[PDB]
Amino acid sequence: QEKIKKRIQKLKEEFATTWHKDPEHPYRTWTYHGSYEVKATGLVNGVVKLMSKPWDAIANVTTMAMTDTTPFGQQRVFKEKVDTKAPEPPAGVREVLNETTNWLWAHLSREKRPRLCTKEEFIKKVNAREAVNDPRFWEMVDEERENHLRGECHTCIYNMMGKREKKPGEFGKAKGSRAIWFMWLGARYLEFEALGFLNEDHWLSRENSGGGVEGSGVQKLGYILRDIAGKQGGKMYADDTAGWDTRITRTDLENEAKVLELLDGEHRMLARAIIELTYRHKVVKVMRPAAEGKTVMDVISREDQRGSGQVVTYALNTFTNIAVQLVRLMEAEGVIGPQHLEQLPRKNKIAVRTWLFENGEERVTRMAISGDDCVVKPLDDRFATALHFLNAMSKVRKDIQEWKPSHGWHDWQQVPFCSNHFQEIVMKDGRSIVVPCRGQDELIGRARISPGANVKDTACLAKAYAQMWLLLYFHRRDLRLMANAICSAVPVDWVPTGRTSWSIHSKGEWMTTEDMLQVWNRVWIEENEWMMDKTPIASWTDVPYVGKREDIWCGSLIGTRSRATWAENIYAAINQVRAVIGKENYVDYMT
Ligand SMILES: [Zn+2]
Ligand SMILES: [Zn+2]
Repeated sequence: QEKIKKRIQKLKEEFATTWHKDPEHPYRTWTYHGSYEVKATGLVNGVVKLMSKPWDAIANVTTMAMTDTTPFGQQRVFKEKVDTKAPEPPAGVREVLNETTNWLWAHLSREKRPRLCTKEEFIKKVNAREAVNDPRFWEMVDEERENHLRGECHTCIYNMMGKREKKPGEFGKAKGSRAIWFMWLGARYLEFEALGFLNEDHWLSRENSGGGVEGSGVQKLGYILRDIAGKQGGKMYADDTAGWDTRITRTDLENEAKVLELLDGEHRMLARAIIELTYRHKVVKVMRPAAEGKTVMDVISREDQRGSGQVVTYALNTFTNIAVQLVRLMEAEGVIGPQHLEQLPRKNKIAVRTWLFENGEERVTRMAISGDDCVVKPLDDRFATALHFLNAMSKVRKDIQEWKPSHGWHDWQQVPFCSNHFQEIVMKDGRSIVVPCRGQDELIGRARISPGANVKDTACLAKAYAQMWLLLYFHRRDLRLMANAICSAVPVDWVPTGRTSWSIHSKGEWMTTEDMLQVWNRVWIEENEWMMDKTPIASWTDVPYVGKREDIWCGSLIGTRSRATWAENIYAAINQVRAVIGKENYVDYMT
């Protein structure tokens, strides 16, 4: 309307050559500005492939893909999951959220105090690299800061790279499609400068937030879910929101926007621009197929949507979701009902504020909130039908009838949270650990996919995944044999590279050359605050597995002929990989 002028013009200028206006574009909730012609931008780890021969016949592994940066996919994901708008909740609900979000910010700001982020802090985090080392780049930033301080935005533009899509089905919760947003690195230092304190100071850490899990490693999440289960109450609920990022309302954004009321002076002016000029009023570049197999880049805008692809995407999403789960708790406890949806009587409004103040600190500790992922153990199973405020906030549950009672789990070991479920297994020496578990077919498939184009880079990435399995998924019979086999087939002095997971709970303790038995012992015994007897483990043969029955359910191939042949001919596979990579220092870990 007014704030997006500076960015549209700069775009028209840069590509005035092939710039044209309005092919029969399909945008409905996005104001169309124009398009321009561009080069379209539309991968197997041999080592893991060689060590996982039985899984060559498994469709879920061989047919795996979740990447789509292709212009065709960019249009597909934008139309169905980005070109969509959630209706605003009625006046009553909006008011209930107001009280709830107010209480939460106060609770987050009880001890921690906000702060601007620094240039050195940004650079320290990165280790693009050859960009931050150029002082010439930082002048461009300095100009933009003054534009923000002036109340204008010039270069901060989102680019819709592609789609992330989980093939629905058996092993994991069917996550819908999501859009992948990348931006100019300069825009990343900004926003981080203004709002990075939420992440860097762990504002939504479990200590500070009570319900969140920011900073907790994926190995910690299991125990956390157990503490929740340890509390008195009904069944444990974990309802997924149907396309969370797509159903963030303007009402919620305003409540999230209450950060500004916690900032002083120049800090607020920098952040005010980020939220209003960059978050609220967006400008997005997206590819689109046209003519005779040619691809153009569209430029569009939208003003009442947060969506995704920001530095605090996780931080805010965690926050709002907590507030949401609190509201649902209130409906479930009888504080509020369907009558107060349209208009909230003050008589009830007070009961809300009283509830948050008195019970909020306890209720929040019955939660496990990591972004859109949520697990809640309410007082009673009345929670299952408390949907009136939930559906009103447009946080409609996925894969269920709009008004069908929610599904709860009696066994916390079956509760899905952050792409895993969590099993408690008893070690050989009598002690017990709570380990993460997930579809093995998915795990091996993701190991098979290499983004690079280099043997060492491939073999290090293979050793990367392998050593991850030893630390987290050692309890899976196939994965432990395959990891030890891969490590044994990769030069012992080679340092793991690349990333094995995108989950924010993946710390990367395995990205080392250290003996993983030490690292395991470090993570699961020494630093594991739920392990009282700190007695170290001597060897892997003391490190427990899950039950066979449980393992096969979760995708194991044990007790099959094809795997059995593979396990006893594992050495042949190792000797091949060694012979291909070449003369280096190898170690036999298969003992
Ligand atoms: Zn800007
Ligand atoms: Zn499992």
